[PDB]
Amino acid sequence: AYKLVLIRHGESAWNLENRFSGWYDADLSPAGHEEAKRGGQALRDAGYEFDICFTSVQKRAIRTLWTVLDAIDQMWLPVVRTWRLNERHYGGLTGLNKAETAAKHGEAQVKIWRRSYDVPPPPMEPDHPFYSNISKDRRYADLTEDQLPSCESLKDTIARALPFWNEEIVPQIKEGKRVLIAAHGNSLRGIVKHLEGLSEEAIMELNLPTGIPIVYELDKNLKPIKPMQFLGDEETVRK
Amino acid sequence: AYKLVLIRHGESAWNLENRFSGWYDADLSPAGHEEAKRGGQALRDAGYEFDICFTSVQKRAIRTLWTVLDAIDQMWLPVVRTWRLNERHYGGLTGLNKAETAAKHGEAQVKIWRRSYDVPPPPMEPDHPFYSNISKDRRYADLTEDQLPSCESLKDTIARALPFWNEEIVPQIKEGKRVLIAAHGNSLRGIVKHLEGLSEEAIMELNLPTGIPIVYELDKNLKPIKPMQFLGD
Ligand SMILES: CN(C)c1ccc(S(=O)(=O)Nc2cc3c(c(O)c2O)C(=O)c2ccccc2C3=O)cc1
Ligand SMILES: [Cl-]
Repeated sequence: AYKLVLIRHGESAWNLENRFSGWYDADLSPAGHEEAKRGGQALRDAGYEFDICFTSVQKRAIRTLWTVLDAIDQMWLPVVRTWRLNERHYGGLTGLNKAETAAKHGEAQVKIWRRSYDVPPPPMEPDHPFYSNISKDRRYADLTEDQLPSCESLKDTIARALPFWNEEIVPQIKEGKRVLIAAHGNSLRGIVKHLEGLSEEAIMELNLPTGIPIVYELDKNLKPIKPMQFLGDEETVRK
Repeated sequence: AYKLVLIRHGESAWNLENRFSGWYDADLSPAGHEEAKRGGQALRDAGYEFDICFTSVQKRAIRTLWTVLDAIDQMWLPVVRTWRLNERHYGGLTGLNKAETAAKHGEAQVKIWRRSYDVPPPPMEPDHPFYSNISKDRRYADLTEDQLPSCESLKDTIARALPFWNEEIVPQIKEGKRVLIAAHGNSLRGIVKHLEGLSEEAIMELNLPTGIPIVYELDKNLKPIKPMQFLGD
């Protein structure tokens, strides 16, 4: 049974603010840092060993991975970063909080975005306060026109994440190398939905907790042999 | 003019940098960590941008690089780890201080080792406390029996570092990628010795400062245009 571990970044400084980050490069909160530290300790107590690590190009994910590698004494592992594991790109909502979003669009429209699988938020325009910050960041310079989002539905996000899963991670798994993925809830959703063959509707009430290791046991066709297990103390897994 | 940056890690735990730390995977002491922070701030204040990073598979170098990348807000950079930028492998001497080495091997052999460029230290005996720790660490599992050092002269270390420089780093530089290297005193000595065409005698007396960015300006043939420049105070 192949062992695959997934983890969502610990709590971000904007998670505290209820503020939409998307492709904005928000750092971990101190609490989020401790979440990743404890997840790491859970992985160490269980004696987990990895051979390669995949992550996004966003610091909350990357720092979660670093803290885990520190905890499990495996800082020497290969790490691969890709924009394809990025958070979903929330377009115009980027930088706004719950209240601002509601005030601008109404609770009906927010409800629809919350429930829909294929309806994108409004796009991030050039006069948007974070337009340069995200769209002109040199880390995306090698992205084509079509590849660089102005906004994403979950469907979109999943659609650009899965080719990385298929071409870069699946070959590693079949080669028998134990993979650790540190990413975001919505990019991880693509992976979960593909593994468990979930529905559009089902994958949307799937909420992945921040900073908690998720273990999959896969067979030769990479289908789970059992449901996902959360890792950590009893207090933690209790939630 | 290509820009190349080197940085040697700072102080390791338990005074290990004065106890031949070699391939023992010692972490930075808090002081060494702080050195990496100051180097990071120096690169940040100067507005340096990199495109790719190289380091060893040893904890102290890797944490130095993490600290720098944090400081210059470029944690998203691609990072490549290689045993070929490791510290020199001091074999049986690893972990011992001057007195202990002198006492174990005699001062004749010690005299030879301090001055020689190509005389290797003796290998790790099975009763050596780091024997299994280093020689059976899975990070070196893909090394052939001939590749896996039991002990290295400075010549050895340089000899296994230069192929990585030629095959993996030189192509990035010719393509215009701005390279940051976070490594160890002796492997960085290999790279400096290759860049400046220095002699054995000259390279053995060159000591690179710790926790401070070392800047090279290279020409289209990757020769330095000017001497190495330190960044900082
Ligand atoms: C920005 N942050 C941290 C944040 C924003 C909104 C909320 S909320 O209103 O209380 N609940 C809540 C709200 C939302 C979502 C979602 O999964 C969710 O659980 C979405 O997936 C979602 C997707 C696309 C547009 C809007 C939403 C949305 O507004 C909770 C947190
Ligand atoms: Cl890394």
